[PDB]
Amino acid sequence: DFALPINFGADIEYTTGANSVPFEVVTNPEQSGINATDTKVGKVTNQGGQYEALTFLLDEAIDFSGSNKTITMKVYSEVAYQVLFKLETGMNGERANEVEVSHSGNGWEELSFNFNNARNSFVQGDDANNGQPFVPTGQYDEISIFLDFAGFTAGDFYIDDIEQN
Ligand SMILES: OC[C@H]1O[C@@H](O[C@@H]2[C@@H](O)[C@H](O[C@@H]3[C@@H](O)[C@H](O)O[C@H](CO)[C@H]3O)O[C@H](CO)[C@H]2O)[C@H](O)[C@@H](O)[C@@H]1O
Repeated sequence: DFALPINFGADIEYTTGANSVPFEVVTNPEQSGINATDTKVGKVTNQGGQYEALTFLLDEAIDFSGSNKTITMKVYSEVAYQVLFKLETGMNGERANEVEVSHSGNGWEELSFNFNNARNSFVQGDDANNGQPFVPTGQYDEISIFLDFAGFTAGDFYIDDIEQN
């Protein structure tokens, strides 16, 4: 039931990782622009940790064996920063990989993470491969969303409609 596509507030039994930043499903406080029909959204509370992530353990792995390698997600920010969508190590040990895009800071933005242009996630002692291009082809059950990737911005942000296409 906690599988893509994720639209929060449908009595979703979400599962977060041990080190996840606070997350909770809240009535949409910005029923505005691109997300005006959404009545419930995900409230992400950054604490100002440099690489702090919202981490979900999915009931069903995302399958990247096909040509549908693009994850889209609505994100609300009034601050311009980088957003990272990260696949942690897959079900079969598939390499952790990520796409970094910009949020222009204009409230609700549809961000597009095309894993055709993914790179190897930082792993300690893997200098040769860290940040090298990579296209996932495997099954990934653990996803990590970084608001203000590599920055220290703290505060409440909103997230909804994580989908594969
Ligand atoms: O990539 C440049 C930079 O990367 C740093 O490594 C971070 C990882 O530490 C981070 O790991 C996440 C945790 O910080 C978070 O709290 O939990 C989740 C899962 O439990 C982790 O994925 O992930 C990001 C993105 O892949 C990495 O960049 C290096 O430590 C640093 O030396 C390097 O400069």
